[PDB]
Amino acid sequence: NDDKLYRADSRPPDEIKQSGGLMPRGQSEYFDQMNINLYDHARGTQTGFVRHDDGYVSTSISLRSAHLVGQTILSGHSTYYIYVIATAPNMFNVNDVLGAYSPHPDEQEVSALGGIPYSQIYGWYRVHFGVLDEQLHRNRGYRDRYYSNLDIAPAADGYGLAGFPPEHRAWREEPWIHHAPPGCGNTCDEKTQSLGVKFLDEYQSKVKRQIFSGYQSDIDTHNR
Amino acid sequence: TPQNITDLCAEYHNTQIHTLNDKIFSYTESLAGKREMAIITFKNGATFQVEVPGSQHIDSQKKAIERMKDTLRIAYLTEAKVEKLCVWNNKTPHAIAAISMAN
Amino acid sequence: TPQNITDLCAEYHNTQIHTLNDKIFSYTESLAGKREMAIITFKNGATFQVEVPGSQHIDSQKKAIERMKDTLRIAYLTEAKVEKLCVWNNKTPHAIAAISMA
Amino acid sequence: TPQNITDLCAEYHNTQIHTLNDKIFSYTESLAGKREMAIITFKNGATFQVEVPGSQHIDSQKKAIERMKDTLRIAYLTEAKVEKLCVWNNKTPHAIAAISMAN
Amino acid sequence: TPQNITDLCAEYHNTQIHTLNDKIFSYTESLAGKREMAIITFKNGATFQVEVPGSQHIDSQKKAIERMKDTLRIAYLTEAKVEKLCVWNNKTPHAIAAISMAN
Amino acid sequence: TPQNITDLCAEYHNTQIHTLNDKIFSYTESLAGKREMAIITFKNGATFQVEVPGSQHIDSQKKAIERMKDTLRIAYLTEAKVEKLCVWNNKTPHAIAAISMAN
Ligand SMILES: OC[C@H]1O[C@@H](O)[C@H](O)[C@@H](O)[C@H]1O
Ligand SMILES: OC[C@H]1O[C@@H](O)[C@H](O)[C@@H](O)[C@H]1O
Ligand SMILES: OC[C@H]1O[C@@H](O)[C@H](O)[C@@H](O)[C@H]1O
Ligand SMILES: OC[C@H]1O[C@@H](O)[C@H](O)[C@@H](O)[C@H]1O
Ligand SMILES: OC[C@H]1O[C@@H](O)[C@H](O)[C@@H](O)[C@H]1O
Ligand code: NA
Repeated sequence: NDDKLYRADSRPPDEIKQSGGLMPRGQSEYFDQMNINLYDHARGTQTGFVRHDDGYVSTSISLRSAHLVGQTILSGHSTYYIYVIATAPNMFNVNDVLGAYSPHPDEQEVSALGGIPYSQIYGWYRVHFGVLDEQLHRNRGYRDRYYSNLDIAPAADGYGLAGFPPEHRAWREEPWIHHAPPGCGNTCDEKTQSLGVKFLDEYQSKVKRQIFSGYQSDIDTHNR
Repeated sequence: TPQNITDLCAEYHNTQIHTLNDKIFSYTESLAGKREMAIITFKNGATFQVEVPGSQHIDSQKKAIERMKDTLRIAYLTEAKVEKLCVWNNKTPHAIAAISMAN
Repeated sequence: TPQNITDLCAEYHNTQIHTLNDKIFSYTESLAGKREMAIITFKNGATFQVEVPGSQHIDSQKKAIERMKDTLRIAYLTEAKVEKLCVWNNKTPHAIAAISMA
Repeated sequence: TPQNITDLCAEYHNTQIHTLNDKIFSYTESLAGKREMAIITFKNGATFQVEVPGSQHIDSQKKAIERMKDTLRIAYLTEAKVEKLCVWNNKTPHAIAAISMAN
Repeated sequence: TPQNITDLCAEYHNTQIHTLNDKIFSYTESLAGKREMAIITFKNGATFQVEVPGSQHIDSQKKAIERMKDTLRIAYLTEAKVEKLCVWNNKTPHAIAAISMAN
Repeated sequence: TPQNITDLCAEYHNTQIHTLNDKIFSYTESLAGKREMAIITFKNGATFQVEVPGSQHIDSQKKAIERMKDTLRIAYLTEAKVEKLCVWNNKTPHAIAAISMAN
């Protein structure tokens, strides 16, 4: 459906265009390796950014929620942005995947495996010196019909990517026990890495198809 | 001139509208001799062709047939929802005369 | 000559600017008989054709009509905001003469 | 006329169907004289050409060769899974006659 | 043969480079008679045309003029950064001889 | 027939392979008279051209030079890795004869 997610970020829309989206730490381009771990990502301390370490960038379920987290982290900024983001299968309810071991349950946050591509970003509010601006700038790269026909990933697709250490009791409990990568509970850390790499490969295939087919829809054969 | 695909389809004999409201399930393309055509399906089984050009087409149709093969290839790919196809029901499969795309 | 779509509209008889500032709601395309054309609508109901190539068109327009149908199709399939259409209002629906996007 | 790539292939001598269900790993095109062609491969080594236009092609296939090379370039850059290829097995690489893509 | 756009421009009279390093702000095309042309603008207010095909062009330019309007169109639609534009300053608006694109 | 780009180049005396494994850093095309060409560069400074159509080219290469320009543009905009280029090295910059793409 057409639900949105929200994220405060210091990086302006100029930089996001060039980066192919809002990236994780260390990732420079969307389609360009790096640790991909959901458990390590949600535990990570926020140092000037809303959580974007270990392969994921984090979001908020509402505008109000994104703005309060933006004032805890990026209060110093004379100009930061709140990005409006479409829900899609690159995205994961962190409280549902990690379950009882969700590090910050009150935050109610949703994290994109591999960053949020540019075309998934609906738009952005500017936030001049603490104050949210009413006007919503709309991203030209956004594709409403595509992303309004997609939702977040279900927790069932995320239980195997949860990324707990092999000695963690989560792997011998439900629902994670039936989804454990070989070597986890009863080579785990390398097997969750490679499952995360394949997941991002197959999601990247899906956004390339939508965006790069749009770019080649001008072709006319009959004119030589 | 018709304002829509339905009025356009009424101006032709041996013809009929299909309401799909769905993206294309499959795209098929051929350069084999006498079989230079496109074939599309949808999830519910319904199959359609862009005809091989022949004596039945007038000269001004030739540019639009090739245009129509472009539209279908790239509508398949962008997963674009096709509202309707006006087709000729005296061929097997039914042959496309027009397409509309919406929502 | 002209540096914008509004000024280019002022050079021709039977034309008017339509200001949409909106992406195309639908794209129709026909290879049928004497209706080798494209029609587009918007959310407000407004409808526009790219005309069947005919005796109203000089030979340099032939290629430009094929380009306009290429342009409308990619604008639709990328959701590009179209700013204006200069059209000919003495035909039904209004025949696109030009397009701008900002 | 045929409703799908399999039944279409069987109309021609020296053809087989290839079931890839996979994106193209490489695209290669040439403008060099007498080698005006394309080549695609898949990850573990399957290879396919679109042939140089020549005396083995009737007039109506010439427009369709140009299109097929476009189709494969688009599929390559979009990482779109290809379902099948009908091919002539009497050329090396196997010369593509048709292509289907599902999903 | 030149290694870049700056040098291409130096081979012609009445030309000049414009270093923009920005996306096209607006794209405009016309199919009106005697006005079969494209006009692009930028945020800084600069306006450029691709000229109407006429007697100032030799035959080998016709396909390159059509090509340039295609290039200007997807550059606009993808928000592609244009590095430079070679243009003729004996036309108003200045007419595009060449484009170059980079980060 | 060549089975890959490396084979294609060894069929001509006056060519070589460059291995880039890198996307195009800049794309440049011109409509100016007698310079209707394209020019790409990579970040290492390597420059390449799609030659102006001429008397070195036979008729079947004409369509293929236009394909190559299409290919370089869309490759540049999608940031697709270029694997190899077959090129004629009796010209500066080296003229493209073929291109392969792969990650
Ligand atoms: O324009 C093509 C059409 O021509 C008609 O005359 C024929 O009856 C149709 O089946 C269709 O082929
Ligand atoms: O150049 C084409 C135009 O010609 C005009 O004379 C006519 O009013 C319009 O119908 C339009 O088609
Ligand atoms: O239509 C072209 C085909 O023609 C056949 O005669 C030939 O055996 C095939 O390899 C293929 O080239
Ligand atoms: O390629 C066409 C060009 O021809 C030149 O002679 C003229 O000065 C330019 O303004 C431009 O029109
Ligand atoms: O296909 C074009 C090529 O033709 C070759 O025979 C010539 O030696 C090369 O310099 C190149 O121009
Ligand atoms: Na959504």
